[PDB]
Amino acid sequence: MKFTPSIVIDAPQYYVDHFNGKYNVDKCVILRDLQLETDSESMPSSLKHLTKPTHILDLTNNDLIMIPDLSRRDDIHTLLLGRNNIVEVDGRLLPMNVQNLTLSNNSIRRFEDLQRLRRAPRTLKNLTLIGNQVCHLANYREHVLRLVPHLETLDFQNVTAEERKSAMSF
Amino acid sequence: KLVNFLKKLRNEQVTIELKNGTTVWGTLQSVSPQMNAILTDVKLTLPQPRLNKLNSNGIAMASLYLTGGQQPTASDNIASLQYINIRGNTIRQIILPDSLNLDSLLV
Amino acid sequence: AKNTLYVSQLNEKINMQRLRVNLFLLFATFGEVLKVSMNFKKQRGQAFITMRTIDQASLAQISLNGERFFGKPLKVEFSKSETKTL
Amino acid sequence: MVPPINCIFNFLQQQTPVTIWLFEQIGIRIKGKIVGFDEFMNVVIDEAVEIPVNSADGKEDVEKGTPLGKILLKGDNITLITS
Amino acid sequence: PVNPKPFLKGLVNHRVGVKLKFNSTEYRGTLVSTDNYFNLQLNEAEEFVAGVSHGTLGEIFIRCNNVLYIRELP
Amino acid sequence: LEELEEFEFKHGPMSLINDAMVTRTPVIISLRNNHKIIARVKAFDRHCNMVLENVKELWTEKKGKNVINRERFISKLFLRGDSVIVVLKTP
Amino acid sequence: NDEDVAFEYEIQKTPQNILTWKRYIEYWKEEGRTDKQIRWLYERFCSQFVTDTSIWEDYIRWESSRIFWLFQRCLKSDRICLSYLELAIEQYDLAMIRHALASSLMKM
Amino acid sequence: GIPVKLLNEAQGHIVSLELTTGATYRGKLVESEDSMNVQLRDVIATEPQGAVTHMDQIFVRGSQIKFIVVPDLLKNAPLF
Amino acid sequence: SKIQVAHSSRLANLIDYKLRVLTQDGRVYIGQLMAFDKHMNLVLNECIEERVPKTQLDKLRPRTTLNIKVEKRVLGLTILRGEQILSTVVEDKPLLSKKERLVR
Amino acid sequence: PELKKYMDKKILLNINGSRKVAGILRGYDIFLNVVLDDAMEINGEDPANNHQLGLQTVIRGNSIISLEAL
RNA sequence: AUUUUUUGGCACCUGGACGGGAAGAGACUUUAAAGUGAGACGUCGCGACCCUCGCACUUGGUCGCUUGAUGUUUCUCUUCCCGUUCG
Repeated sequence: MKFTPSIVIDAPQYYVDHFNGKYNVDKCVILRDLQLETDSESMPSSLKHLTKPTHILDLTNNDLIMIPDLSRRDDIHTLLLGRNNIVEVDGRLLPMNVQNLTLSNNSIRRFEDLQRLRRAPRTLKNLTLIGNQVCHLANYREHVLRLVPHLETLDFQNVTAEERKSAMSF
Repeated sequence: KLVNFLKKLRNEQVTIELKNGTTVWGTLQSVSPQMNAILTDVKLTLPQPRLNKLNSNGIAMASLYLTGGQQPTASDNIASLQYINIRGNTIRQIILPDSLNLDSLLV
Repeated sequence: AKNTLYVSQLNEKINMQRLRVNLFLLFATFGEVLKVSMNFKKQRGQAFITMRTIDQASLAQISLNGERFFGKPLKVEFSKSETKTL
Repeated sequence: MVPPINCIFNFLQQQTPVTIWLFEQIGIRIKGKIVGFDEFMNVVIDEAVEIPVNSADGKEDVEKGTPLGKILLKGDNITLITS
Repeated sequence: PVNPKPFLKGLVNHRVGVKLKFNSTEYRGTLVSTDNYFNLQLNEAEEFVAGVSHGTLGEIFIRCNNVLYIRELP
Repeated sequence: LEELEEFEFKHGPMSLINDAMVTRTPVIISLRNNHKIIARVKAFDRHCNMVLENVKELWTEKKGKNVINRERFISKLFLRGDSVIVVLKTP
Repeated sequence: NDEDVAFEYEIQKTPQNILTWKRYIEYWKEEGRTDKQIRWLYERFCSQFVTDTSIWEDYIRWESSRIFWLFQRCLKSDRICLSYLELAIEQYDLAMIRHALASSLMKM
Repeated sequence: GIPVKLLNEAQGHIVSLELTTGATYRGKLVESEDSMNVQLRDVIATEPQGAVTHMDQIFVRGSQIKFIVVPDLLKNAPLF
Repeated sequence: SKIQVAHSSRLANLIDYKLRVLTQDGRVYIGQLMAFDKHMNLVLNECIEERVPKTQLDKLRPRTTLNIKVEKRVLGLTILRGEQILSTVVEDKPLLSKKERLVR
Repeated sequence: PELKKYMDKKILLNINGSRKVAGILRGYDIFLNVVLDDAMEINGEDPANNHQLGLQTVIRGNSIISLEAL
């Protein structure tokens, strides 16, 4: 498939509670296993139909080659992109207030593919990069940290004070 | 009496001015017996100098922003809403259409 | 087996708000996580994850079991029941 | 039990001098005697004087009070009436 | 005794000072009429803010809720 | 019921507003936000709601330590009566 | 602007999905494309579905003199002609009001 | 209508209410009235600035209530 | 993009719609409208309050490039008193419960 | 006001203007007017700053914010 | 339109830009040498020691934040490396 208005309008919208424990408050929009390939002459104009407010956008297992241009979104605090074919992480394209970003099992291969993560918003608290080729490289974690030292969690392991104090020294 | 005049202004463009100075341009859709207005395709605005006097206007600016419609960064804090319901006690003035034949509505 | 996985051997030292959010983010990769439920006053170190489908729950069981999560290796198995407060 | 209206009728009938506290004007009080009232608690006060008052440590320098004469004080402005 | 409304109906055609609860304004004028809701009509009115006159107004109608007190003026 | 309304608008204080309406003369309404309105009364009710014509609205606004007058002309207007401080008969 | 093409490819996916055409029209209303443009899109919306009158009745609900002209076409091509009876009566030229109505009674 | 009746259904539970002053009170709702007057018992009071204090019993006038927070169980009430 | 509601939607139609309710002290309460009253007393389920801090209020002045970081309180089932409501705005329609996602 | 449980007990009221009055409840009203005996204006911990009010004291009900037992 | 909701105690008061942080100034305490625009509420957390072995429908105590950020009351600015955006 590729992005079209009905796909973005019909998408299941339901409140979840995973960020609150008690109350269902985050609208989760589901676009999973849908095999949307990206096309700049079809996708961003379709995403103008993505309902507002929305809080979790779940684009897991889709054929996107880069993080979707959601830069115009103040509301999507969680963006899920697991198993997609993302190759480059342009922090401009993230939502303005994204807190959690999940890049698990993408196709990122070098720190040069990560280098524009530096541009990500200072609101970004959580990053997952598990299963990328980049996770095998030497000093990978210290590299991601000095690119974006304000992470609280990277690959589901807490960023200790000594990791942060190291990363900010560069 | 005259709320039953306002009840006739349905589907007509009004600029309601609120007690706090916010101006609500929009199509009037309803007026309750207690002057609760309902308007659609609304544009909330705060007059230019009021944005400089935050001791008086901080609450007005905060309520305008928190409508969630102030995605525009236009000066005078325009916010656009597809629908609003205004509690009648908050109305200061209603600026009416110029073409309204008042006599036919009042009589 | 069932929609609901049981997750055990969580890192006791971590704040549950982080732990529940990161369990959502961890399991969402391999399934539509409809509910993460945890209640350490009654069941320390444990969470019940309800997926949309058995195929997603089974793929998660096959892939997250033993994976490191806040340093401690995670235990995953199918739950005995559904979550009722889903 | 005395209903409040009966207590104000006691101030009226005995002509008891009262101090009245004003609703939001914490800095002013009215002293006088009530010569009539109504179900809204409007009061006609005779010999009324407005007294400057401090906001906290609330001393009342009656020596600088200003005599109003007889006034109808609208009841939505009363907060307390006391001997 | 004199109840509020009989009293105010007694001040008609006499000069009164209506002090408002706002702006420190007091209107001094001849009371022409009053409502059961204690609205007031004054004639020959003078606006005073804090005791400084803003000059003669002519006729004014004063909404009841603005009034702090009405005092007769000797 | 309504006979009392026709009494109060004829003898009572609102007879001023009524006279201004019938003689079509403009009134200087003074509002709770210190705006003046100079206007013709077209209709009113017991709450002092009004329908007004040829409204001129007047007020001061401040820049720094000095004040500049501002003005609007509005062709037709409705005024909610709770905001009225005073209504003055224009001579 | 680009956004129309996102609906055009969707029409190429499944053209008999009426809700696609409806959302496309809705976007053209919200932006405010000209009457002569929206006419072309409504005529496409009819032509892809020329076997059913209901979409013509939605078109007439937007075209509402051209709505009378197309209504004369739709009467020439019967529940919509029944819906036309109040408009047709006001024409007063009795052959033009009565012939379509008796045709609708003939195909009742 | 329903909103006051819901405040009758909350009797016996720990309500939390904020006044127009910004003061907060939390305690057992032992009485409530159609005006939204309330009586709280065993009350954690809190000045607008956050200075906590504690009280045995309090009556609150309806006019001064900004909002009242009610137990979640009552979202199951038959009123709705 | 944003939700559109039919123009005839009175407050009685907006039950189970998630409102933003705007109040006389410059704060907003967000929650599904469960019930209302002649006064506009409202019952809001799973209610959350937002306010604009005095540190952020300056960012509302003239120069979507502004990004206000509001402060929020999760309240839960809440009764708003009518006197406090200035205005109400529709934020969202009744969503499907996530239960309904469950395939079996 | 089903306020009878406070009758003849001492109470402390917070009333409009952040003012406080304490006294003995001797009666109440539909509008929640109240009558206090032995009334005192409270504004601090120091008994020299608190002022004994008159023998009888009527509080107009719309002024009362809360009425706290003692 | 008259105390408890809706007919008002409300109103006076080249270049630009943001953000990493460094150096000085400042201010207060020490005896030339060492510390960092005032005083105080609260709250999110973070990270260590102290509670529990696990399949349900508020883990508990305690200490540092010498900042990890944040909201709120009361009193009296120059300069250099540099990240990122704008026309």
